[PDB]
Amino acid sequence: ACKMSHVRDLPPVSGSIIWAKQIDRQLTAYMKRVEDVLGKGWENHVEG
Amino acid sequence: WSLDMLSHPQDSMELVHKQSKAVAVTSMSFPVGDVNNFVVGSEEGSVYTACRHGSKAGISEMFEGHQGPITGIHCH
Repeated sequence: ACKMSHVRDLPPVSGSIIWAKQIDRQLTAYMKRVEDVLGKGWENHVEG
Repeated sequence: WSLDMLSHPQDSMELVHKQSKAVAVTSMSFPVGDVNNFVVGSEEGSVYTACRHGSKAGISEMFEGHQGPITGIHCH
């Protein structure tokens, strides 16, 4: 993807931080799933 | 407490008497079959028989027949 961003001529640092924020996006979506499962009890839940 | 919330108390309160005497539990037992009728032994006897559900906290009633601490009891 670094070289792909270079093929797209934009600097790969921008694509790298886009990628990292995308990781953060699905991570927050997974936190949302944690809230779909436990709601808010996951702050004290064992697995939570 | 619940199975996992060790920070949030499920039902935490007290069972204190009217005056300033420090209520010292002595081998207190849970209600037999969770009928809420639990007993609390004390050092001068002082069987604190009380209920759990509703507004029946604190000290419901008591009875003494001796002055020793009840270190063994069994609600049955």
